[PDB]
Amino acid sequence: LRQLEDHKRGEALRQILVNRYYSRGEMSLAEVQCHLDKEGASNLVIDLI
Amino acid sequence: DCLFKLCPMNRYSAQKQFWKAAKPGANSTTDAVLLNKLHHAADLEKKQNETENRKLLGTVIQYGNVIQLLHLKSNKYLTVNKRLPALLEKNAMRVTLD
Amino acid sequence: MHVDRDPQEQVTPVKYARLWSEIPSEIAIDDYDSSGASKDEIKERFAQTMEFVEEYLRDVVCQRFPFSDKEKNKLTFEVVNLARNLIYFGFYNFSDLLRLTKILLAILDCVPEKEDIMVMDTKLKIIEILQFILNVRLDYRISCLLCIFKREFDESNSQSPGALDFEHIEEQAEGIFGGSEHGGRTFLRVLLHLTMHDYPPLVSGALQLLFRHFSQRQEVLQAFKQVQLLVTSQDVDNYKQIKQDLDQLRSIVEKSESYNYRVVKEILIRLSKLCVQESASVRKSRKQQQRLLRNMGAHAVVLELLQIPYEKAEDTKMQEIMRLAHEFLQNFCAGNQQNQALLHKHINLFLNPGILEAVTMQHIFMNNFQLCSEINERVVQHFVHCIETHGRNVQYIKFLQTIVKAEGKFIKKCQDMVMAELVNSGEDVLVFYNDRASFQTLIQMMRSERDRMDENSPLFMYHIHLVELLAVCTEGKNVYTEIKCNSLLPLDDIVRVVTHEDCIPEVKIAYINFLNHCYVDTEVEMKEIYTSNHMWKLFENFLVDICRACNNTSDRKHADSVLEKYVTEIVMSIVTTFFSSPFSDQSTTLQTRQPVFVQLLQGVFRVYHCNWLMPSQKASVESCIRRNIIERLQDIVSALEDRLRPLVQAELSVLVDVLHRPELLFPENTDARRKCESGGFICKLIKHTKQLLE
Repeated sequence: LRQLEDHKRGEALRQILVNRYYSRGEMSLAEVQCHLDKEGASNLVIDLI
Repeated sequence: DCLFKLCPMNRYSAQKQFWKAAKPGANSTTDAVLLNKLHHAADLEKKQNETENRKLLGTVIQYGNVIQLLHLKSNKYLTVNKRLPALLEKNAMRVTLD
Repeated sequence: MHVDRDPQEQVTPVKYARLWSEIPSEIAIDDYDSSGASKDEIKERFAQTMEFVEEYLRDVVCQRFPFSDKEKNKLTFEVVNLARNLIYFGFYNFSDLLRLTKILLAILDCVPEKEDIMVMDTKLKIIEILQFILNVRLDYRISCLLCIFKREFDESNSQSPGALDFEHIEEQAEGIFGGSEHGGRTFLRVLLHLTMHDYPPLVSGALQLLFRHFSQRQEVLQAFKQVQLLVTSQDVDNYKQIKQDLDQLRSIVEKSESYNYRVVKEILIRLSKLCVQESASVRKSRKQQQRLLRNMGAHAVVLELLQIPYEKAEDTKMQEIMRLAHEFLQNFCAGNQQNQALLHKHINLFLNPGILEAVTMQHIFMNNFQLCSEINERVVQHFVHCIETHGRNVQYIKFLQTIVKAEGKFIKKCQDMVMAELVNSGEDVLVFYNDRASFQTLIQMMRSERDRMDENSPLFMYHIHLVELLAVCTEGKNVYTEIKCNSLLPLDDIVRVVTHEDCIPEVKIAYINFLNHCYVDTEVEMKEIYTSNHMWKLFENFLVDICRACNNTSDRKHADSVLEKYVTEIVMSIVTTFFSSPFSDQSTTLQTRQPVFVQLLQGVFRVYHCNWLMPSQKASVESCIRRNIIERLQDIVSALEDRLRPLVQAELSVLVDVLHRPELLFPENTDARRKCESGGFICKLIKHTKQLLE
């Protein structure tokens, strides 16, 4: 058990950090990309290339 | 002696492959199938190399392209090989005829 | 006026090259090794000043809660400039600037239009010192790490096991990094607030600080990997000149065009003098003590200089540096295989020239066995066509004498590597001689002048003097090819009579050792009898020359070497008593006994060693009647990098969560959040991202 215990302790550290640093909206790949394009993430790529 | 005939670029892709594979270095590897097909590919490459020379017959040339000089009375291109230095001036790059 | 740099200067807190003198002490942030700052002559002149800035900032956090732009900032800028300049000169303990920053962070979070430049500069200075405080807790954390490592290692020390150490690394990793209950949660809030702003260059520093707060474990692991370069507990300057010369080297590799050029030759001379490290000594207690110390990463720096960015290969300023750099690189790998195998991955740079860059391959392969036995089908076969088409190089021809040829008998599997060039070379570079080789060639070599005529460049005969390469590769014990080698060979029995026509000592030595290696090879040789009756004649007229040279009263050196070389022939396979090989008759037994005793007499009478005298007596008589912490730190950094997998989960997930967090009880008000959360935080983030390319 190598890749499972590491995942467990990583999830534990992540959860500890989340409740330390803290009506949440839904999330999906179909919405974050059009949100990033709405705020203009296309222009950053097309000017950085 | 001095006459040189101009030419276009000549692609050497399968010809160099055949010259590399036809010289037995250490293994002396020969093949009735691989070497025969390689020789056929080199011959076809030479034929399609020649068939575009007649296509590019009247065409001006600008400074910046490859020009491939050909000796007329010898039918022999003049080449510059990177490995071999000149015989007389021993810091140079020798020219030959191939 | 008070920071005029007369007694002091700015010192970075992340300094390297720790010692054994302060790490046995396990104390918290209250005390350090220096226990403060400089001596008691200057601290009292600033002690009454230090409380002033603290009282002023404690008043600022009291009654400047909304903001101030009414010339109070026209004093806070000067007081934080004074604070910043006193931080950089190291007049603080860690217990003081922590108190400064635990209240300094609270003065900003009490919440494209143009604004005031003055507060922009104030915020730039304070984020600069917030950038500094993260660079001093790194040194504390590294110090505590090797302190607890030393105390746990010496608790279970087996020297004047490691399993007890491994159960604590995860414990301290989960204790001192997380799992608490060091600004806290409000540290990131002011970072986000400063990031969401107008377009300064301040936001670049704030965002770099935000990325510096995260990704903390991998960077402390990398720093801890880099800082372990322990020395013999002095380090007064020993690493310092190497480091400042490397930094001097950093400015003379990319572009040499000319103030920078005049430094290169001097610094290469200095680096070579430091690298040779008293070669006339035992080369163990002085060379190896400092040999690992420039193996900190100073390997490819010289190679980047050697990567020839400039191509002016005429007679110019190339030769003033390249020969010296080559010599320094030869001194870099003359110690052992640790540097040799490390440089063995860069064998693609020294292929074509054969003049100056061939000395690297010439000298790097002295006596290794497990590195030069792994030669592929491309390295030694690169030089098969480089022997031709470039002349015969005397300097190069000693290289393949070392990589492949022999130490006695080297190996059998590389005989196909070294012998297949003879049939691949259609030019047949290995010729014997022409018909005029008697005096038209050999009268100029050493019959004219001695001392190798300014370092052995004749271009003609040493290419045939180095035929011991051809002689002993398969003639030791290999039964690979006997007919193939002997067919193109100079046909040994024929070439004897042109040797006796005119004798030359070096060519004679090469001929006798070639013949000795040929005869003692195998017992499956087909022809022996006419090789045995004719070697008697050369043995007789060579013992005549040995007796002639024996009259010299220790006034020669070639004869002694010749006698030693001929000693093995006497000690080689015994003679035969068949129809041929006449059994040492009157004409044969009268020269192999009486004249051999005198040969050994001169050596015994002279200062010659008895190592070769004994074989002559036995053969002549017989023939008549007939500091463990270096591995420990590597083990520790390996065990520390073993836990990198949960770090990715603990890092990337919290990053993508806090970038999905612009608004969650930030002050949870209304006026400061509808600008904050409108899909515009990432908008300003990527707007600043495209402006940082310049």
